[PDB]
Amino acid sequence: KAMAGNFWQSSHYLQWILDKQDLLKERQKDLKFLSEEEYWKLQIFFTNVIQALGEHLKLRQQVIATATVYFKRFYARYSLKSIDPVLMAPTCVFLASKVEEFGVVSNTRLIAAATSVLKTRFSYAFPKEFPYRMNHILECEFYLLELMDCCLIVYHPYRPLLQYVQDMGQEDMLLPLAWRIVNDTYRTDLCLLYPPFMIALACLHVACVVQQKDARQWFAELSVDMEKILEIIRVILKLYEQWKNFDERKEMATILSKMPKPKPPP
Amino acid sequence: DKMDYDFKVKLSSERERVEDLFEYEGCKVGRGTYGHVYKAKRKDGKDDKDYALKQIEGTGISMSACREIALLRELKHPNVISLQKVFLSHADRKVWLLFDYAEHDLWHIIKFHRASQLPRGMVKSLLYQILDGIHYLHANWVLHRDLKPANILVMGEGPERGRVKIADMGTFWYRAPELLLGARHYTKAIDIWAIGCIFAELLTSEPIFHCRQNPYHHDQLDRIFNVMGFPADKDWEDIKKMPEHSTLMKDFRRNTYTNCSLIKYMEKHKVKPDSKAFHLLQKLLTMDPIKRITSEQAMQDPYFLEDPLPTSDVFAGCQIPYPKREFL
Ligand SMILES: Cc1ccc(-n2nc(C(C)(C)C)cc2NC(=O)NCCCNC(=O)OC(C)(C)C)cc1
Repeated sequence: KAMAGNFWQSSHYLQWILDKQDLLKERQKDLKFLSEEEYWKLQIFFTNVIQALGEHLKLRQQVIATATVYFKRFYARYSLKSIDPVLMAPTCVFLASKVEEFGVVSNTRLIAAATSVLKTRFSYAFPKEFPYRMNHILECEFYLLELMDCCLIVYHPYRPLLQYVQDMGQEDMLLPLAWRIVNDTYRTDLCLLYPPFMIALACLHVACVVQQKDARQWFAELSVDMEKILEIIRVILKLYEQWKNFDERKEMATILSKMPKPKPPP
Repeated sequence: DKMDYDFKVKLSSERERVEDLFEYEGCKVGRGTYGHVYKAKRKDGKDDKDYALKQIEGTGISMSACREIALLRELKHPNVISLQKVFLSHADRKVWLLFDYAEHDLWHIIKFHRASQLPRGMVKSLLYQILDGIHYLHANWVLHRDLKPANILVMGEGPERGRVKIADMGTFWYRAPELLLGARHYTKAIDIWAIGCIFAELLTSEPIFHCRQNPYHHDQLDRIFNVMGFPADKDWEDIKKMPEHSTLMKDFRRNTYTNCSLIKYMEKHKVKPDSKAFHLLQKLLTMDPIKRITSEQAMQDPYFLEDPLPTSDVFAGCQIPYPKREFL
């Protein structure tokens, strides 16, 4: 509820809506080791790892999106070798849980959460036990907070989505599905490249097309650059084709192997 | 560590450290729960500006560290305190925050007058900015929760000569009655009650609800009623819904505060009851929380159209008689 309408004067909007061409440039670093395809599969894999860590710890979906945004922002400008993404994932949850005022997840509870989820949900990718202790999380947190320039508050599409479907008067038909599509958008770069309401519109368009509901006139009546919305629809429609062909469980151990490794000291 | 060494030495090299950038030792200006605050100029040339440099109490990114950072990183209004920069110190894990140095506050000003009345153009300006800042915070659904003179900073000499700056540092004199009757939830109206107490404090130089020291606080209530009078059912209908209501009915008798009211109080302190200033104060100091005006509505009060108009500079371009903050 705090800062709820400050988007256009936000740190989110003024510093963390990145240009795509700048984003893919600093990505060429890891593209020498991983291909373009492999890199986006990685992104899905960790979107799903942060999800399970949220679920396991009992946390609202808003806290998971924030966490997921902190993970993107870090590796948006830094290489996958810099800090281990297995360390960086729970660290983002740990920080998000603080920023989103649900509380500090305890030393024991956070580390059991990491240990259990990789052991349970992702056994195929990780045959050795989760290695990091709490001192690690605490260290990585500082590096994460410095990298974000202390930009902690994060806007997500779920609020504008809701407001929109209530304005339509078909909340029951569309909200369950539209909300899911929005979750699925975190498998992509979209949260770094578009304001949340745009992603909200985009998803909401798909929902209506998947549910055969005509909402042309409602959409026509909005004062938004519909060209930009079509960009996001394009990407949503594709991620689902990405989903179909991607066989996460069979492939990811090989892909995690290809990641550029950290260099320990001299 | 299994964390990249080049990445670690680059960021370490490039990282700014508070003690390299700022000269601050010996110049402590405040203790408190939430940290130690130092008055800090820069070592390296390019500044005449002092800065409030605050070492947060404790290690790591605590819930209090995280919150303070989260919010002030977003907030921009000329009457909220401004966060210039955060310093994370990897060695000891202490978090430092920089804030532009406000020479004075309303605790020190009122006290200074209380050692010898508080000029009226200044009084009306002080309130107006306090309102403009709090309206901004309320607009963004951000409640202060503990307003009082110690937390109204006022900038000294410089490009912001005499401009109120709302702050939070770390008594029950500025608390609304519902909080004292155990309201389990902070609200916008609770802030406006606190602004009411300050205004009255400014006009008279005494705290309106001055008092010696669970959520229920008896003696503090006795004072409100000694000043304000006991609320009629009609004045505050849902007083009965307050959790410590029957206890109120146990310890107090309406008749005790018969024939005593805010007009009779302010009359005693030479504030005229048919003044715009009083008529506003009254609307801030309303007992039923949902019958107080909002910050926006108070800014639109004709008190601020009455001569003299409030000035951006609280000090009216005058010489400042208040002393600079002592070290410790
Ligand atoms: C844990 C926590 C503590 C304080 C705050 N907070 N909140 C606010 C609002 C309500 C005005 C938005 C402001 C803060 N924090 C601060 O203002 N910190 C500044 C410290 C400046 N100290 C300072 O200027 O020193 C003297 C005593 C000379 C005046 C938030 C969270």
